[PDB]
Amino acid sequence: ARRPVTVLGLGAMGRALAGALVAAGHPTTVWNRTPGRAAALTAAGATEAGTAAEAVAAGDLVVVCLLDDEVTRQVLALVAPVLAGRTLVNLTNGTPEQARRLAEWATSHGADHLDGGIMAVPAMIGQPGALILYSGPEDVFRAGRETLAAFGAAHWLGADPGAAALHDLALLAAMYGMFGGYLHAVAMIRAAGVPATGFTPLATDWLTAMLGALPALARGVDSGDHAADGSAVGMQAAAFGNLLAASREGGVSTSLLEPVRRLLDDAVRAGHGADGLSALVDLLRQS
Amino acid sequence: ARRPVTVLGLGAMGRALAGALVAAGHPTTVWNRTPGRAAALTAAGATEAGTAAEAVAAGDLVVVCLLDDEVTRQVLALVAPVLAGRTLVNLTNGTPEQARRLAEWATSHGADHLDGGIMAVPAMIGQPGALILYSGPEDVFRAGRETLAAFGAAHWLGADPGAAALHDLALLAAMYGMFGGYLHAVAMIRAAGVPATGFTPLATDWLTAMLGALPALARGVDSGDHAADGSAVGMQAAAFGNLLAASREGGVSTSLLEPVRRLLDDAVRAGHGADGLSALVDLLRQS
Ligand SMILES: NC(=O)C1=CN([C@@H]2O[C@H](COP(=O)(O)OP(=O)(O)OC[C@H]3O[C@@H](n4cnc5c(N)ncnc54)[C@H](OP(=O)(O)O)[C@@H]3O)[C@@H](O)[C@H]2O)C=CC1
Ligand SMILES: NC(=O)C1=CN([C@@H]2O[C@H](COP(=O)(O)OP(=O)(O)OC[C@H]3O[C@@H](n4cnc5c(N)ncnc54)[C@H](OP(=O)(O)O)[C@@H]3O)[C@@H](O)[C@H]2O)C=CC1
Repeated sequence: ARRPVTVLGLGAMGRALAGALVAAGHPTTVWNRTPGRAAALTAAGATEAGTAAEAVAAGDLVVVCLLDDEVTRQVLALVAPVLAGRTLVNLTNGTPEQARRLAEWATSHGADHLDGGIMAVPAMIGQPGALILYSGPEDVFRAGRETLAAFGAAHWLGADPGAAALHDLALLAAMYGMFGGYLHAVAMIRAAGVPATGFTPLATDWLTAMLGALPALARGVDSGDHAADGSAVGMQAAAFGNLLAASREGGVSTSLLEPVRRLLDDAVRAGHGADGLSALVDLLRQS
Repeated sequence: ARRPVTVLGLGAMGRALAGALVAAGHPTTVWNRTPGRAAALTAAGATEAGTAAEAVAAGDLVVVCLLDDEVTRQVLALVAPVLAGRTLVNLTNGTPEQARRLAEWATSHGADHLDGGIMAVPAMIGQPGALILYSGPEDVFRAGRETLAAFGAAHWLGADPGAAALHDLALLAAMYGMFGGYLHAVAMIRAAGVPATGFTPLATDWLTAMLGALPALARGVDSGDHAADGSAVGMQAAAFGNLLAASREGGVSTSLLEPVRRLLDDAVRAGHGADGLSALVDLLRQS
């Protein structure tokens, strides 16, 4: 039932993942490059190993949560002789192409492969609300899905090994988008002596409602029909000029706004002024 | 539902506003540069004037809903001889500094002034929940509220005539940040084949959760303590690179992402790495 797992990487997230597996009843074998990181985990039942090969030999599922991909692929080489017959689960973050290169390496050593992107902070691992995106052979995922649940939620995005990274990084770009907009709003609000707490209620409500617009932008993106609904790219543009002028007269930098300006203006010059926001997506694809 | 109102401007939004006032019983007089947009309006009890001045002299509250502040100010200078004793409500979009100039102009000709941001589409006007932001002298608003409710939700946001524009545009900045990050994410997801209509559920849930960090960030902006929330500007600027890299791998521009990258790097160079995102706000201040 609770299958034996290996955790390679005893950093902040490594120790939260390993703890989560012990707290779930999985016999957890850990390993770190530097010693001294497993005292509370070993006192919970975890076994610390001295060799990375030793560790990986003690699990049918090898969770890897190292620093970058550079570290990861080095370490996994040292274990390459014993890797065959286990599933790799790289919860280390990276690019989608890196995930796709490691999938080849793994499959050339007779190891299955799953990539993951943790949408959670170490402090939430094991507890509700944690999300870890996963990508890889659907086969491999179904088998590990329950093991992986010890971390939180397991959401599979497809057999593209880079699918976890891609949704991880895209969800970051969205997050940074909203926050970027919000901090500029706050900067404008603060420039005029207006307290920030107090505006955020109104912001959340506004943004919550705006989120209901996305299913229609989704449609037009996938459809091709970039038809408007009451505010076409050309109108939205004129509105952005006031936003740039309000920021320039209150003493706030337009730096976060200037890309959005150019993408709107470029859709006007492209022929989408009477179209909807969905037509701005392939405008970001220079390929 | 009984103060006499004048609508200068019979575009799409203009015709909404006036029909909402007629639908409330308000005695309403309408004017548009181009004649022939009054049919339904007059048939509902309204009255169309020929000169803006005639129209302004038949109403106490003068709702202005024209094309830009230039058009507005041109039109209002025509009616300045007859603007004394009246209350201007400029529902035409604009900047904070523009409202404050219109205020002083009206006081100088004997008129009261509220500025207005319509956070609604013309079809929502009159319907409950259509949001319009007003700012100006407070007792002017309190006397107008029952008229202003014809259009829907009237909110007063300060004696500063510039306040409604500052809140309209600041919520616009916020909404364009989120759309920006959604569009950049969809670009990325679409470059790999992922249909966006299936991605939108995961985006909405993800961004809805990320809205929870705002009330913390706001306290930081207001307090001065940009204490980390765990994730720090210095680590939020170490996965901005995998995002940048994945964006390139999929043929997607980094245009909407370079300003956040730079701001995050500026904060590190300012000693705010261990601080949280709330520090970025006072770095958005034009030096
Ligand atoms: N921390 C977080 O909140 C989040 C992190 N992640 C991702 O998780 C991964 C790990 O982050 P985190 O746990 O905080 O990392 P840490 O900074 O805590 O440490 C990284 C891990 O890599 C090990 N390591 C570093 N260099 C080497 C090396 N040359 N050879 C072998 N092992 C090495 C470290 O052991 P040593 O003691 O020897 O350095 C440590 O176990 C990253 O890819 C990160 O993006 C996921 C989401 C958020
Ligand atoms: N529509 C919307 O969804 C939103 C609109 N608003 C605000 O409402 C305003 C009106 O929008 P909407 O009704 O859709 O715009 P329209 O383009 O439908 O109408 C614009 C108005 O401006 C008038 N106008 C244009 N040029 C002149 C001029 N030189 N002299 C006099 N009048 C002139 C037009 O009169 P004419 O018929 O003769 O051209 C018309 O009444 C916007 O500019 C904005 O400030 C608020 C938020 C969103």
